[PDB]
Amino acid sequence: SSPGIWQLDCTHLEGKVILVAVHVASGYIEAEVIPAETGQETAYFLLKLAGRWPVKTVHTDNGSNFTSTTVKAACWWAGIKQEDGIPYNPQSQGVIESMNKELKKIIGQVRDQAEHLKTAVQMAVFIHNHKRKGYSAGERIVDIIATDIQ
Amino acid sequence: SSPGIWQLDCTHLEGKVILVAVHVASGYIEAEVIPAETGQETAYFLLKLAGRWPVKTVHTDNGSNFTSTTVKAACWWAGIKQEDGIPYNPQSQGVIESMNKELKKIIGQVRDQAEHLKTAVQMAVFIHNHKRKGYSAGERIVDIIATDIQ
Amino acid sequence: SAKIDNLD
Amino acid sequence: SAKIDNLD
Ligand SMILES: [Cl-]
Ligand SMILES: [Cl-]
Repeated sequence: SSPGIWQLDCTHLEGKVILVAVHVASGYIEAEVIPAETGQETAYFLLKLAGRWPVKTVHTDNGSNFTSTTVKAACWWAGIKQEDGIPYNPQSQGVIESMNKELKKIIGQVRDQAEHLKTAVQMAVFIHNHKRKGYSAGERIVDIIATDIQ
Repeated sequence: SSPGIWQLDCTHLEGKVILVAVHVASGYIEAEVIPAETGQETAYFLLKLAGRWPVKTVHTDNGSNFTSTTVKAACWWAGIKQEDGIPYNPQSQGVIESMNKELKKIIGQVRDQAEHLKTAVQMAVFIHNHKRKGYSAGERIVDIIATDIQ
Repeated sequence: SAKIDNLD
Repeated sequence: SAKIDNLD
Protein backbone atom coordinates (compact mmCIF):
# COMPACT_ATOMS: atom_id res chain seq x y z
CA SER A 1 0.00 0.00 0.00
CA SER A 2 2.49 2.61 -1.23
CA PRO A 3 1.07 5.79 -2.92
CA GLY A 4 1.47 4.35 -6.44
CA ILE A 5 -0.22 0.88 -5.97
CA TRP A 6 -3.49 0.03 -7.64
CA GLN A 7 -5.51 -3.19 -7.96
CA LEU A 8 -7.74 -4.11 -10.89
CA ASP A 9 -11.08 -5.85 -10.22
CA CYS A 10 -13.72 -7.06 -12.69
CA THR A 11 -17.31 -7.61 -11.61
CA HIS A 12 -20.48 -8.39 -13.56
CA LEU A 13 -24.04 -6.94 -13.62
CA GLU A 14 -26.88 -6.87 -16.16
CA GLY A 15 -24.90 -9.11 -18.47
CA LYS A 16 -22.17 -6.50 -18.68
CA VAL A 17 -18.76 -6.13 -17.09
CA ILE A 18 -17.74 -3.33 -14.72
CA LEU A 19 -13.93 -2.90 -14.58
CA VAL A 20 -12.67 -1.14 -11.47
CA ALA A 21 -9.31 0.12 -10.37
CA VAL A 22 -8.71 0.50 -6.67
CA HIS A 23 -6.06 2.63 -5.06
CA VAL A 24 -5.16 0.18 -2.35
CA ALA A 25 -3.92 2.60 0.41
CA SER A 26 -7.07 4.85 0.21
CA GLY A 27 -9.88 2.68 -1.26
CA TYR A 28 -10.53 5.38 -3.93
CA ILE A 29 -11.82 3.87 -7.17
CA GLU A 30 -12.29 4.60 -10.89
CA ALA A 31 -14.58 2.27 -12.93
CA GLU A 32 -16.16 1.79 -16.32
CA VAL A 33 -18.70 -0.44 -18.03
CA ILE A 34 -17.50 -2.52 -21.04
CA PRO A 35 -19.35 -5.26 -22.93
CA ALA A 36 -16.70 -7.76 -21.96
CA GLU A 37 -13.23 -7.87 -20.46
CA THR A 38 -10.61 -8.02 -23.19
CA GLY A 39 -6.85 -7.11 -23.08
CA GLN A 40 -7.65 -4.12 -25.44
CA GLU A 41 -10.37 -2.77 -23.07
CA THR A 42 -8.17 -3.35 -20.03
CA ALA A 43 -5.19 -1.69 -21.69
CA TYR A 44 -7.16 1.43 -22.61
CA PHE A 45 -8.60 1.72 -19.07
CA LEU A 46 -5.06 1.56 -17.58
CA LEU A 47 -3.84 4.23 -20.07
CA LYS A 48 -6.74 6.45 -18.89
CA LEU A 49 -5.99 5.79 -15.19
CA ALA A 50 -2.25 6.47 -15.47
CA GLY A 51 -2.74 9.82 -17.25
CA ARG A 52 -4.91 10.93 -14.25
CA TRP A 53 -3.02 9.56 -11.17
CA PRO A 54 0.62 8.57 -10.68
CA VAL A 55 0.19 4.84 -11.15
CA LYS A 56 3.49 2.98 -10.33
CA THR A 57 2.26 -0.60 -9.93
CA VAL A 58 -0.89 -2.41 -11.01
CA HIS A 59 -1.90 -5.79 -9.65
CA THR A 60 -3.90 -7.28 -12.47
CA ASP A 61 -7.28 -8.93 -11.77
CA ASN A 62 -6.61 -12.31 -13.48
CA GLY A 63 -3.98 -14.23 -15.38
CA SER A 64 -5.44 -13.45 -18.82
CA ASN A 65 -4.86 -9.64 -18.25
CA PHE A 66 -1.46 -10.45 -16.70
CA THR A 67 -0.48 -12.44 -19.85
CA SER A 68 -2.11 -10.07 -22.42
CA THR A 69 0.56 -8.50 -24.59
CA THR A 70 -1.81 -5.52 -25.22
CA VAL A 71 -2.03 -4.91 -21.48
CA LYS A 72 1.78 -5.30 -21.15
CA ALA A 73 2.20 -2.77 -24.02
CA ALA A 74 0.04 -0.22 -22.27
CA CYS A 75 1.84 -0.71 -18.95
CA TRP A 76 5.13 -0.23 -20.86
CA TRP A 77 3.84 2.93 -22.50
CA ALA A 78 2.55 4.44 -19.30
CA GLY A 79 5.47 3.47 -17.05
CA ILE A 80 3.57 1.02 -14.94
CA LYS A 81 5.01 -2.15 -13.31
CA GLN A 82 2.56 -4.85 -14.16
CA GLU A 83 2.22 -7.39 -11.34
CA ASP A 84 0.07 -10.49 -10.60
CA GLY A 85 -2.86 -10.17 -8.11
CA ILE A 86 -2.14 -13.10 -5.88
CA PRO A 87 -3.60 -12.49 -2.41
CA TYR A 88 -0.39 -13.48 -0.57
CA ASN A 89 -2.44 -11.56 1.94
CA PRO A 90 -5.85 -13.34 2.22
CA GLN A 91 -7.37 -10.10 3.59
CA SER A 92 -6.90 -8.78 -0.04
CA GLN A 93 -9.37 -11.32 -1.42
CA GLY A 94 -12.02 -10.34 1.23
CA VAL A 95 -11.56 -6.53 0.88
CA ILE A 96 -12.22 -6.75 -2.94
CA GLU A 97 -15.31 -8.91 -2.43
CA SER A 98 -16.85 -6.64 0.00
CA MET A 99 -16.08 -3.60 -2.28
CA ASN A 100 -17.93 -5.34 -5.15
CA LYS A 101 -20.87 -5.97 -2.86
CA GLU A 102 -20.88 -2.28 -1.66
CA LEU A 103 -20.74 -1.00 -5.25
CA LYS A 104 -23.45 -3.26 -6.28
CA LYS A 105 -25.53 -2.04 -3.32
CA ILE A 106 -24.96 1.58 -4.35
CA ILE A 107 -25.76 0.85 -7.99
CA GLY A 108 -29.07 -0.64 -6.81
CA GLN A 109 -29.86 2.43 -4.83
CA VAL A 110 -29.36 4.69 -7.88
CA ARG A 111 -30.30 2.34 -10.63
CA ASP A 112 -33.76 3.82 -11.24
CA GLN A 113 -32.38 7.41 -11.71
CA ALA A 114 -30.42 6.22 -14.84
CA GLU A 115 -31.52 4.73 -18.17
CA HIS A 116 -28.04 3.26 -18.83
CA LEU A 117 -25.93 1.16 -16.47
CA LYS A 118 -22.88 3.26 -17.21
CA THR A 119 -24.51 6.32 -15.61
CA ALA A 120 -25.45 4.31 -12.51
CA VAL A 121 -21.90 3.04 -12.21
CA GLN A 122 -20.45 6.54 -12.35
CA MET A 123 -23.05 7.64 -9.73
CA ALA A 124 -21.79 4.78 -7.60
CA VAL A 125 -18.13 5.79 -8.13
CA PHE A 126 -19.07 9.32 -6.97
CA ILE A 127 -20.91 8.15 -3.84
CA HIS A 128 -18.14 5.66 -2.94
CA ASN A 129 -15.31 8.22 -3.31
CA HIS A 130 -17.10 10.93 -1.37
CA LYS A 131 -18.39 8.71 1.54
CA ARG A 132 -17.00 9.73 4.86
CA LYS A 133 -16.04 6.74 7.06
CA GLY A 134 -13.40 10.93 9.35
CA TYR A 135 -12.13 11.32 5.77
CA SER A 136 -13.41 10.07 2.39
CA ALA A 137 -11.41 7.92 -0.03
CA GLY A 138 -11.01 10.96 -2.35
CA GLU A 139 -9.60 12.86 0.56
CA ARG A 140 -7.23 10.02 1.56
CA ILE A 141 -5.88 9.54 -1.93
CA VAL A 142 -4.93 13.31 -2.35
CA ASP A 143 -3.36 13.33 1.17
CA ILE A 144 -1.30 10.26 0.46
CA ILE A 145 0.00 11.38 -2.87
CA ALA A 146 0.70 14.96 -1.73
CA THR A 147 2.65 13.60 1.21
CA ASP A 148 4.69 11.49 -1.23
CA ILE A 149 5.41 14.46 -3.50
CA GLN A 150 6.63 16.61 -0.49
CA SER B 1 -8.40 29.88 -9.25
CA SER B 2 -9.82 28.11 -6.23
CA PRO B 3 -9.17 24.32 -5.72
CA GLY B 4 -12.65 23.33 -7.00
CA ILE B 5 -12.83 25.36 -10.26
CA TRP B 6 -12.82 23.68 -13.65
CA GLN B 7 -13.28 24.90 -17.27
CA LEU B 8 -14.79 22.86 -20.09
CA ASP B 9 -13.28 23.14 -23.59
CA CYS B 10 -14.34 21.43 -26.82
CA THR B 11 -11.96 21.08 -29.74
CA HIS B 12 -12.15 19.19 -33.04
CA LEU B 13 -9.84 16.74 -34.86
CA GLU B 14 -10.33 14.10 -37.51
CA GLY B 15 -14.00 14.99 -37.80
CA LYS B 16 -14.47 14.09 -34.16
CA VAL B 17 -14.88 16.15 -30.97
CA ILE B 18 -12.46 16.09 -28.04
CA LEU B 19 -14.10 17.38 -24.79
CA VAL B 20 -11.61 18.55 -22.20
CA ALA B 21 -11.96 19.64 -18.63
CA VAL B 22 -9.23 21.88 -17.21
CA HIS B 23 -8.49 22.43 -13.56
CA VAL B 24 -7.83 26.14 -13.86
CA ALA B 25 -5.37 26.60 -10.96
CA SER B 26 -3.06 23.69 -12.01
CA GLY B 27 -3.62 23.19 -15.81
CA TYR B 28 -4.29 19.46 -15.12
CA ILE B 29 -6.77 18.03 -17.68
CA GLU B 30 -9.11 15.09 -18.34
CA ALA B 31 -10.44 14.54 -21.86
CA GLU B 32 -12.46 12.21 -24.04
CA VAL B 33 -13.36 11.69 -27.68
CA ILE B 34 -17.14 11.80 -28.56
CA PRO B 35 -18.78 11.77 -32.01
CA ALA B 36 -20.37 15.15 -31.32
CA GLU B 37 -20.90 17.59 -28.41
CA THR B 38 -24.40 16.96 -27.03
CA GLY B 39 -25.83 17.84 -23.56
CA GLN B 40 -26.08 14.07 -22.78
CA GLU B 41 -22.35 13.52 -23.58
CA THR B 42 -21.29 16.63 -21.70
CA ALA B 43 -23.44 15.66 -18.72
CA TYR B 44 -21.94 12.17 -18.52
CA PHE B 45 -18.40 13.56 -18.76
CA LEU B 46 -19.08 15.96 -15.86
CA LEU B 47 -20.55 13.10 -13.76
CA LYS B 48 -17.32 11.12 -14.43
CA LEU B 49 -15.12 14.14 -13.50
CA ALA B 50 -16.93 14.96 -10.28
CA GLY B 51 -16.75 11.38 -8.98
CA ARG B 52 -12.91 11.58 -9.41
CA TRP B 53 -12.00 15.12 -8.17
CA PRO B 54 -13.82 17.57 -5.90
CA VAL B 55 -15.47 19.67 -8.59
CA LYS B 56 -17.17 22.75 -7.02
CA THR B 57 -17.69 24.97 -10.09
CA VAL B 58 -17.67 24.32 -13.80
CA HIS B 59 -17.39 27.11 -16.36
CA THR B 60 -19.19 25.59 -19.35
CA ASP B 61 -17.59 25.83 -22.80
CA ASN B 62 -20.56 27.40 -24.69
CA GLY B 63 -24.12 28.59 -24.22
CA SER B 64 -25.75 25.37 -25.51
CA ASN B 65 -24.10 23.38 -22.63
CA PHE B 66 -24.93 26.22 -20.18
CA THR B 67 -28.64 26.05 -21.29
CA SER B 68 -28.87 22.20 -21.55
CA THR B 69 -31.25 20.85 -18.96
CA THR B 70 -29.40 17.48 -19.10
CA VAL B 71 -26.13 19.25 -18.19
CA LYS B 72 -27.96 21.21 -15.44
CA ALA B 73 -29.37 17.90 -14.12
CA ALA B 74 -25.93 16.36 -13.93
CA CYS B 75 -24.47 19.43 -12.18
CA TRP B 76 -27.41 19.23 -9.71
CA TRP B 77 -26.78 15.53 -9.12
CA ALA B 78 -23.07 15.91 -8.56
CA GLY B 79 -23.20 19.12 -6.53
CA ILE B 80 -21.54 21.33 -9.05
CA LYS B 81 -22.25 25.04 -9.52
CA GLN B 82 -22.73 25.45 -13.22
CA GLU B 83 -21.42 28.78 -14.53
CA ASP B 84 -21.01 30.56 -17.90
CA GLY B 85 -17.51 30.73 -19.52
CA ILE B 86 -17.29 34.35 -20.31
CA PRO B 87 -13.65 35.48 -20.37
CA TYR B 88 -14.24 38.58 -18.14
CA ASN B 89 -10.48 37.99 -18.01
CA PRO B 90 -9.28 37.96 -21.69
CA GLN B 91 -6.19 35.95 -20.62
CA SER B 92 -8.73 33.04 -20.43
CA GLN B 93 -9.52 32.80 -24.21
CA GLY B 94 -5.76 32.81 -24.86
CA VAL B 95 -4.78 30.19 -22.26
CA ILE B 96 -7.46 27.79 -23.65
CA GLU B 97 -6.39 28.33 -27.25
CA SER B 98 -2.85 27.66 -26.51
CA MET B 99 -3.79 24.48 -24.54
CA ASN B 100 -5.73 23.18 -27.57
CA LYS B 101 -2.72 23.95 -29.74
CA GLU B 102 -0.38 22.08 -27.22
CA LEU B 103 -2.73 19.02 -27.14
CA LYS B 104 -3.04 18.86 -30.83
CA LYS B 105 0.78 19.04 -31.11
CA ILE B 106 1.12 16.12 -28.66
CA ILE B 107 -1.57 14.15 -30.36
CA GLY B 108 0.38 14.55 -33.65
CA GLN B 109 3.51 13.36 -31.98
CA VAL B 110 1.83 10.13 -30.84
CA ARG B 111 -0.76 9.69 -33.51
CA ASP B 112 1.12 7.01 -35.37
CA GLN B 113 1.44 4.74 -32.25
CA ALA B 114 -2.41 4.43 -32.06
CA GLU B 115 -4.99 2.98 -34.45
CA HIS B 116 -7.87 4.97 -32.80
CA LEU B 117 -7.93 8.69 -32.00
CA LYS B 118 -9.19 7.96 -28.48
CA THR B 119 -5.92 6.21 -27.58
CA ALA B 120 -3.90 9.10 -28.94
CA VAL B 121 -5.90 11.59 -26.92
CA GLN B 122 -5.37 9.62 -23.71
CA MET B 123 -1.62 9.44 -24.52
CA ALA B 124 -1.72 13.23 -24.85
CA VAL B 125 -3.55 13.65 -21.55
CA PHE B 126 -0.82 11.54 -19.91
CA ILE B 127 2.03 13.53 -21.43
CA HIS B 128 0.37 16.89 -20.66
CA ASN B 129 -0.33 15.99 -16.97
CA HIS B 130 3.17 14.59 -16.32
CA LYS B 131 5.18 17.39 -18.10
CA ARG B 132 7.43 19.29 -15.74
CA LYS B 133 7.52 23.09 -16.27
CA GLY B 134 9.63 22.48 -11.46
CA TYR B 135 6.38 20.57 -10.95
CA SER B 136 3.88 18.89 -13.28
CA ALA B 137 0.15 19.74 -13.56
CA GLY B 138 -0.65 16.43 -11.85
CA GLU B 139 1.63 17.42 -8.98
CA ARG B 140 0.10 20.88 -8.74
CA ILE B 141 -3.48 19.64 -8.64
CA VAL B 142 -2.80 17.21 -5.74
CA ASP B 143 -0.86 19.89 -3.80
CA ILE B 144 -3.59 22.41 -4.24
CA ILE B 145 -6.34 20.11 -3.20
CA ALA B 146 -4.41 18.62 -0.26
CA THR B 147 -3.66 22.12 0.95
CA ASP B 148 -7.42 22.86 0.79
CA ILE B 149 -8.40 19.69 2.72
CA GLN B 150 -5.89 20.62 5.56
CA SER C 1 -38.12 9.34 -19.62
CA ALA C 2 -37.54 10.89 -16.12
CA LYS C 3 -33.91 9.70 -15.90
CA ILE C 4 -30.87 11.93 -15.33
CA ASP C 5 -29.37 10.60 -18.55
CA ASN C 6 -32.64 10.72 -20.47
CA LEU C 7 -34.74 13.57 -19.10
CA ASP C 8 -37.40 12.55 -21.70
CA SER D 1 -1.14 -3.51 -36.95
CA ALA D 2 1.98 -2.41 -34.97
CA LYS D 3 -0.10 0.00 -32.84
CA ILE D 4 -0.33 0.11 -28.97
CA ASP D 5 -4.06 -0.46 -29.33
CA ASN D 6 -3.89 -2.96 -32.16
CA LEU D 7 -0.70 -5.00 -31.75
CA ASP D 8 -1.63 -6.88 -35.01
CL1 LIG E 1 -15.89 -10.96 -19.79
CL1 LIG F 1 -20.28 18.88 -32.16
